[PDB]
Amino acid sequence: PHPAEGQWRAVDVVLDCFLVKDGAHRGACASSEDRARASLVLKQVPVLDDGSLEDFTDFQGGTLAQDDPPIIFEASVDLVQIPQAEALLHADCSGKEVTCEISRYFLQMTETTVKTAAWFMANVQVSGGGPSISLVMKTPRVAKNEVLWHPTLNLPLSPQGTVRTAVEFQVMTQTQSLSFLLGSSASLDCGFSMAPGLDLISVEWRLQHKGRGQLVYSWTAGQGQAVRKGATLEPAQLGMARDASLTLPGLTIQDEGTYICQITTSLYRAQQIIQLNIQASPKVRLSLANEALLPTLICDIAGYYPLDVVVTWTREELGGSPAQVSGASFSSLRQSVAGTYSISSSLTAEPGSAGATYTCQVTHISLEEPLGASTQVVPPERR
Amino acid sequence: QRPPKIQVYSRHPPEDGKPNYLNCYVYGFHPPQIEIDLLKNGEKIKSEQSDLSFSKDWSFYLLSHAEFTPNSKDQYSCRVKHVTLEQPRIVKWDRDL
Amino acid sequence: HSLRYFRLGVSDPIHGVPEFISVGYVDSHPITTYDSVTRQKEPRAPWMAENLAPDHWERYTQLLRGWQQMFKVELKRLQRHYNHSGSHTYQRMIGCELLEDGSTTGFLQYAYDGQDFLIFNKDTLSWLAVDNVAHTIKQAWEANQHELLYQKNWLEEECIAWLKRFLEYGKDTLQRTEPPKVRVNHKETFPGITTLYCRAYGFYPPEISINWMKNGEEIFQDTDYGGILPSGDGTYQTWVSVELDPQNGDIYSCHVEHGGVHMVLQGF
Ligand SMILES: CC(=O)Nc1nc2ncc(C=O)nc2c(=O)[nH]1
Repeated sequence: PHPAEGQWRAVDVVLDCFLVKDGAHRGACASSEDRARASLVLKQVPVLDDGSLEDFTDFQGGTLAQDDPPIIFEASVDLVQIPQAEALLHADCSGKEVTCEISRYFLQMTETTVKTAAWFMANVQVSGGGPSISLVMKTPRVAKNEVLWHPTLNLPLSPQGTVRTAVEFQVMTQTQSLSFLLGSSASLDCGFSMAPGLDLISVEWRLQHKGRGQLVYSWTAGQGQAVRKGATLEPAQLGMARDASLTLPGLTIQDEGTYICQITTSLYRAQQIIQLNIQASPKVRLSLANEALLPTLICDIAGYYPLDVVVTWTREELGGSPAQVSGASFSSLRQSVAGTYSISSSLTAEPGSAGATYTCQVTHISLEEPLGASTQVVPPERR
Repeated sequence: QRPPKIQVYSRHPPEDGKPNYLNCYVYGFHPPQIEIDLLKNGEKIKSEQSDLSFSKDWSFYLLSHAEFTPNSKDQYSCRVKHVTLEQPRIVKWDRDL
Repeated sequence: HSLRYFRLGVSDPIHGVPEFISVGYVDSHPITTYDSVTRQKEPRAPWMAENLAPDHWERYTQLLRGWQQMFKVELKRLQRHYNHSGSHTYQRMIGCELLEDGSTTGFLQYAYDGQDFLIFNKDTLSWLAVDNVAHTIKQAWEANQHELLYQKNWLEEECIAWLKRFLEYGKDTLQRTEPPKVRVNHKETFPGITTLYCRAYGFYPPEISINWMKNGEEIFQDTDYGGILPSGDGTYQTWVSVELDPQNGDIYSCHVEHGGVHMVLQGF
């Protein structure tokens, strides 16, 4: 999205906030649970089409609220939300339920990663793999010799009311999921922002596959460098949210998996995780062998991914009771120069007494509609 | 479920009057509940099945082989059974001729 | 060089599905297998039996038995975290790789019903997650820094040490190599179309490539590539073929390369 320099109005959103039952979880080991205890304050700054309410909009009506619950976090905004300004509007348009979750950076069994201090995190995600953001926030509390003073949001969020919070750093994406074709170009979608008081060191892009997360691209101190493939643009300056996308040349099989966009700042770091699937749509050709008392059906199904497309033959008569063929056979599963897969299949036809129709049907996840081909078989006596 | 992928091949180029060995390679299947049947003209022939090995791709490998006498007049095929499939997979071999 | 350890089982097994399996591999041949039925560790290689005392085989078996029991506990815990009352499969994988340039790496991954669950990144000292539960566990495991040094060493120190030892132990067998044999023929795979098919067999390890030239020039049409197919004789097979037009009166040459051996067929 272009920076919000047009006509817009900020609105106040409240989302149900989950909290892990740490020490009282359904399972054995967890730092997350889908159970609400409070809400978070969210900001949205959508672009207005009508302005029918002058200084407001119901664009985010599905999430908008005026009534604050007994417990709610201020989640003050010291950084740019623009990339997500319509994230909840799009959710409402798609009818996708939106939730959020709060947790802590505090560790008791070991050394606190943020040097024991009242620092917390808050995540917001749209159901169905929609827009996602992870907020990094602080609470202005002070202690000298205390252990649990944060408080640690456990079990209860607070003995009373709610502690103040403010976001100084966040990482966001438009999607938790991507889909491309094998051999086709691609890109990753992500970005981030921060308070003026926080600087940026580097951003890394990694691929999760084959038992290891591996670097594919990095950007450090103004200099971009690929180690496998891809290219980026220079991050924005303070005043606008910074991009963290990655342009990817034609993808191959090895490039399938889950991509992680990692941002490291002068104080803190965070990442989003985006799954990228690759597919290819089968193509089908069919021909009937000439002559023979039992003409052979030959069909090739090529240029698909992943391997082992499902193929079924059908036999239809001039009335009677048409039925599927559970026999036939397949062979010759192989790859092409494109990385795609191909497979062959054949069936011995019975011309019948007055002719018969044969079809080779193909089923694949990449096929919105059934794919296959038909041919007629003509008895020797019907030529 | 991971539907098995199947290929059939000889150990050496078949030739009439020259007894040979028939392999079938089944890979990418899960769970590892596979039984491989090698057949001649639709009839099961003497065969053996080896260990089921792990893959990095969450799947297993399996090799099975059989003894036969090559014959250009005859046809050969393989069927692979899988507990979690409604119907065994049927694959045709071109006799490597 | 590869070293792999696998551990797999099922939460409340159904339909006769194996309850627990654990098998170890090196390079391109198994080295060991564990039988969860009789609860015994067994060799798959003659140089494993040689270079491991009965004392170690028994000790290792007892260790594996412990892991088997604790694994089943994990399986029940997973059901609680997934909130699944039904029967589901779960497995883990770990191993290492030693490179010619002396460098080392390795991997560690978990799956749930065949789906990616978690991967450990030893270089960032963090976990990668996919689904909701994986994210739940990710945060929990990352928070617990006491696994930091363990997980790192688990991938590197334990596996690499074993691999190097295995490479020594089986040095008399793991240096095996054989050149391919080649046979090329024509056949019909589709009416009006002719296929030119190359078979290669009897080579080891499977470091092999097959290509074609058309009238001395690189081919322009698509090419069908096979995989690596065990022969059962300690060697592997492969094949590559190209599609010919019915009017294709051109001359092709077959190039087969493996192990430094390069064969070029001047006709078929
Ligand atoms: C800490 C750890 O789990 N390492 C580890 N050691 C092993 N030692 C022997 C065997 C084979 O018997 N397998 C393993 C294995 O899978 N993992």
